[PDB]
Amino acid sequence: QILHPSAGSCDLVPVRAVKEGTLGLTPAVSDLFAAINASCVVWKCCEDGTLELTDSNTKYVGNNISTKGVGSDRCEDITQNYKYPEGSLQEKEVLERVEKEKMERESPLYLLLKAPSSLPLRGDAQISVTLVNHSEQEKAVQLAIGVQAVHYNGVLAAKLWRKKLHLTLSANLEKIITIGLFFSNFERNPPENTFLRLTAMATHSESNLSCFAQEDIAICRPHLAIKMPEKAEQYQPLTASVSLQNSLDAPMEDCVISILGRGLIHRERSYRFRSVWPENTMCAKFQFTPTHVGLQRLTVEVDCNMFQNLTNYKSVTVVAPELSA
Amino acid sequence: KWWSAVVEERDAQSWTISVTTPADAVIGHYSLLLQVSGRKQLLLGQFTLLFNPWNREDAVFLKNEAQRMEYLLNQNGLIYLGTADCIQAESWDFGQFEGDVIDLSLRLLSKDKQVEKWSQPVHVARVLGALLHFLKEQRVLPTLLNKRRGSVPILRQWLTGRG
Amino acid sequence: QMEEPAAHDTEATATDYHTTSHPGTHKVYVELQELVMDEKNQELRWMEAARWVQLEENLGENGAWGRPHLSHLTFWSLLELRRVFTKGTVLLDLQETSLAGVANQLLDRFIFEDQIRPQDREELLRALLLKHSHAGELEALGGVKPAVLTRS
Amino acid sequence: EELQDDYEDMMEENLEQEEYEDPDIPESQMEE
Amino acid sequence: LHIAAHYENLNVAQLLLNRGASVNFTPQNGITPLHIASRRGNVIMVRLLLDRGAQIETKTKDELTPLHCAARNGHVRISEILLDHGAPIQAKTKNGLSPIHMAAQGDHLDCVRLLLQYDAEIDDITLDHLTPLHVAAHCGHHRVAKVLLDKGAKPNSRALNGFTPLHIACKKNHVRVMELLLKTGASIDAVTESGLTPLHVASFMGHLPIVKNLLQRGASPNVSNVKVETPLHMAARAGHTEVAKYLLQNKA
Repeated sequence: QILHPSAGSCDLVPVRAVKEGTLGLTPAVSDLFAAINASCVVWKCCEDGTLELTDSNTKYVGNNISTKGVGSDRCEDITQNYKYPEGSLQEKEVLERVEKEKMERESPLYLLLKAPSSLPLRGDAQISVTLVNHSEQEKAVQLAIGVQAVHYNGVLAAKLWRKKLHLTLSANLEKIITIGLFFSNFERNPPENTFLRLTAMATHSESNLSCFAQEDIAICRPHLAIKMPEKAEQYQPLTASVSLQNSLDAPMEDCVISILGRGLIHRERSYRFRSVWPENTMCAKFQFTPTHVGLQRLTVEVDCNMFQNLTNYKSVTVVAPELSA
Repeated sequence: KWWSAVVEERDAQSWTISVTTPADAVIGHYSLLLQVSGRKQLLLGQFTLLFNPWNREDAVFLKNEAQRMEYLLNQNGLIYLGTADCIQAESWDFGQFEGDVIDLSLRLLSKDKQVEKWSQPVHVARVLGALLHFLKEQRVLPTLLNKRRGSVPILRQWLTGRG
Repeated sequence: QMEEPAAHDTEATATDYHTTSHPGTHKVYVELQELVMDEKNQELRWMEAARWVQLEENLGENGAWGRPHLSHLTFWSLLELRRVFTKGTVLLDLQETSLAGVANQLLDRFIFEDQIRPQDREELLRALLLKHSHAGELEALGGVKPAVLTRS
Repeated sequence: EELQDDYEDMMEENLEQEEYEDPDIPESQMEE
Repeated sequence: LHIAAHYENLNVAQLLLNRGASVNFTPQNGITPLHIASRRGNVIMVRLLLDRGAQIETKTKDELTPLHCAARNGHVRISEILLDHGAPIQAKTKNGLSPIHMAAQGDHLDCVRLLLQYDAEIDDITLDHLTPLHVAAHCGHHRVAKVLLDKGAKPNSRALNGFTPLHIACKKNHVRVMELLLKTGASIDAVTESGLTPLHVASFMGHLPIVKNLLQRGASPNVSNVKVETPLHMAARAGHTEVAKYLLQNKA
């Protein structure tokens, strides 16, 4: 059952009710269904003040519905409990039934945006914009590319980068444009916990239709490698190795590393390690004694001037000491 | 099936008593009292009654033991953040078995005055969700500030206001 | 293992581990044990020296407790207690239920706070996990003598 | 009721012996 | 013992096993208690049966190993336990399906990840020469298709009738699988043994958005079948006015 607060009161909604579109079983079925079945319409805002519709890529909603797996640290995908596969017969029937219930109650240019899933922090990425002209005459297109920082809840944070290409497209020809997405070219550093909203807008002649594409790009921080034995004996010292390679363009300053874990460390211990220059590897060794039997987890957090709250975890099974006299 | 007590082992000075509770009992803090005929009521102690995913007749019953462990007993959880194409798993300490978490949860539930419905998991879940959403609205401030140590400090700061 | 980091000594998230439970009130029993050695086997162990039941009773070298009396302290004892408490190591609301776990956590926090060297941890763990004898087995042995733990 | 599981037919339905078999190979030839 | 494994009643199962129950009792259908425990998701029951000596390579009447039962239901922990105890990861049923085919059929993403982690053949074929990518395209599981493609699955694998995963995706109106395949190098102009292009299949099936996407990506409507028929012929023979109109508007 899904706990869905309403601004108030809270409602329990079965997952199958959301999947089958049983709008009417609980008052919160409609909102949960719309959260994973809505369609995005993109409107272009002009300097004249006219809000004009744009040909747009399909921005799918309700993707990769995930939860922690059973008996492991793996990721379990439960999207099939919430939605039928897109374009299937069952999904089409559910959408048609929901639309009918709601109703009763109440061009020659094509853009294909290829972007990486993530951009390394203070790093470089290459994006591709494919423009295909379906007209019999050559076209003068205005390719506008914009990178903006967005919070997790869709709130705009800061404009980062913008580009305005002027291209001539031959008739009945496909053109691929490669653009380097560089952190150093950003007008300002993205705020913490934000995501990159990469947008590509193409305007040609005076057709009034603009091709638009958008993608969400995450920011990838350096990997915090934890090396620890899989099995450990209770009341015996255990050693954990922490490795972090500085792939950034600036040295890591005010470096603090903290270790914590239930059944392994009382509260947390924070440690200071030396500054790590670019293309250098930080190696830290921690010795601690597990005291609780079972599957425990060691959590390591690293803070510096370049990035903060970089956390990684590793699981160790603590076994009881061997029986003796 | 209902409330009952039976002596399983007995001595001259001690009784080993097995006490059962109904599968649809009201949760919360309980006081166990012993009455002797022609004598005043005596308090034997205190205990807290919880929902039982291991009991088949209970409404929160789970078929799998692994599912029971993962969804009730595991205090080390994973909250998945990031984008759809780049999912970043964040280690999270639920800490539902911390000493003060049960007392805080029951004190929050005590705001609801329909104590007869506390035996129903649906009513308890809805009341807790509404109250926790109200606490989130009242306590979460507009924008280390992003350093998190689990759900227990967040609950303590939402209820008491300190932290 | 290239670097052994130094302690940050920061309490930014100290309030996150502060429980909201209200502690109870009890008249408590306090027991004092001193690391001593026996005479029959020359083995170092823990033997109780005095106990507090809101009045102090001491154990002499005959196996029987002395008469109860009020606790009286020397000036140097309180001065040194304050000196070691000011820079002392505290493990509050510790989730341990065994002496071995408490000793391990205490030694880890000692090393973290630079109270002891990492080379002394094994010896201190050996000493803290020794057998804790009492007045009942004092006569079973050859008596108790003052002992000092050595490097070996 | 609450005792249907003590019978052969309901237990056979619950055990779901069809779930342990390979149903078919979906081909769905497009030719009319 | 079969009932105890079905309901994961550990106490009575241990009692029966201590009294002398057969841990590998095989009825006429071939369904062992290990099969039931793997299918039902009973991890602790699976561990108990393996400790008591359950055979892990036993096949049912349809030649389904317990790994197949665990994979078709998405039980990642049971599959990992079986693989650690020596379960054959390339076991095939009577139809040639491997456990990765079962996992892809049920949209079990983490099970597919676990099987690929244990050196499963990413391009294993059934009797119909259907790869797990073919199964994902047929069932519309774009996440399974993405996971398979990211680990080296061939996007242009051929079935018995020459059908690519792109052809099956266009047949079943699965647009996201089509987009993922075309991103990962699937041939938009690939033909079957009868010369059927993805545009041919999309026009014959009447899936207008797939036809629109293919024509926007540069697919030629002038392609012909072995019968020389064009996608316009396929649209006209099935009465799809909108698809035929879009084909006429683009280049026909």
